[PDB]
Amino acid sequence: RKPRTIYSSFQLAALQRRFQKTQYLALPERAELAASLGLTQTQVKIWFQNKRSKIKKIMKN
DNA sequence: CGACTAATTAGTCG
DNA sequence: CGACTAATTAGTCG
Repeated sequence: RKPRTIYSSFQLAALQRRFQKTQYLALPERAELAASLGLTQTQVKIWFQNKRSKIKKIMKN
């Protein structure tokens, strides 16, 4: 397996700020966001999956 | 095709 | 240890 990414406080703040406004990203958005943070689109896509899952599990807790 | 999901697996750190 | 969460799996979706 791929080693676990360690997000810097800057990348996490940015992802969290974006998620407040955009829960699902369009492809061009995902590309722009990932490039802005020095990440791959896969790392961004997986962060959004996991963040959506965090919210859903709270909803069903 | 490649988005999504729930479930799972496994690393981080208070 | 345990909440958290990054990465993987095995499906669905029109």
